Amino acid sequence: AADTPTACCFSYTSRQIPQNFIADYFETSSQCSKPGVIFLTKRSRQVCADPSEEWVQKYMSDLELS
Amino acid sequence: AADTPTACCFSYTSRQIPQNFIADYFETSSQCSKPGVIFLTKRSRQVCADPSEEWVQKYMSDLELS
Ligand SMILES: [K+]
Ligand SMILES: [K+]
Repeated sequence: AADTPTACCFSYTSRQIPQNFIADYFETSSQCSKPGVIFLTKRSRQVCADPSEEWVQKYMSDLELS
Repeated sequence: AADTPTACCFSYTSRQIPQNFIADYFETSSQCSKPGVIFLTKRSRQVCADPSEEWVQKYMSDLELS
């Protein structure tokens, strides 16, 4: 779809999510005031995270290279 | 939940949704650049709409008074 809500982050998790919790991720629209990475856990919980944090660039890379 | 994505509207539907399509609604965070009403249809499609439009204030009222 399209013309439909877009997810935005207004706060970032403060602590590193354990990596084996992570099932997927995506980056939030550039239309959002903040840059965001939303991780999806295995229980399908969505979690906002700061793209400029080392551990999140880690998790993104590991996810992409598999 | 909380610390999790928030829905934002960046465009509004251009045409009035038929009222019998509507199943629910909510208003988007004041943190979003735009004011928004998101209608949920019976097929669970989410639809962004302009709160300053007469027909959407209509639909909100009708939904609340039932
Ligand atoms: K921006
Ligand atoms: K605002």
